[PDB]
Amino acid sequence: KSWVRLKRGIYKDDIAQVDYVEPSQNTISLKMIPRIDYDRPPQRLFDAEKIRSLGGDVASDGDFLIFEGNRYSRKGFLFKSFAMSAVITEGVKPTLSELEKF
RNA sequence: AAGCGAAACGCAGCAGACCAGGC
DNA sequence: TAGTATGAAAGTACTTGAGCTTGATC
DNA sequence: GATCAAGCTCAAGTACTTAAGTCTGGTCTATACTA
Ligand SMILES: [Mg+2]
Repeated sequence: KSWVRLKRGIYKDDIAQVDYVEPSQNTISLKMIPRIDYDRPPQRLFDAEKIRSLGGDVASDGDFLIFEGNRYSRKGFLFKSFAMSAVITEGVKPTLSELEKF
């Protein structure tokens, strides 16, 4: 239940909460705040209803949702697997605002 | 002197080059 | 992909090596 | 009587600045990386 930051992609230098750690040592499940415009980027809370209304590449499974290139989001935050080497697990130290967000 | 129906409402800048021209 | 990252200037003032006076020595 | 050394004087460099006044108009201005 540590915190990491992605290296590539738009989520670069963004705090992510390690939700589940896969024993395979290949990818780890991470909770991010989506930096998306909803197919219409500052961090903002996920709007499943908004993305459903906008349509496009979207799959609705209640609280779970898949959109825009297999991007997964459980509840209102992206819940996606990311490579072990694509994130930094040492020297993150999130602030109180980050703790409140996650 | 006269006399009629007696609520709420005046923006904003790059900057820095280089050229031509003016007395 | 999607985004971060890589040939027609001249002047003075100051420092340097060469030559030379007076010294301390011989 | 002579010498070499210290150090003062001179002509050869180097380091550094400065180069009229104001005004108008016009164009033009990064993309490599490497994931
Ligand atoms: Mg004139």
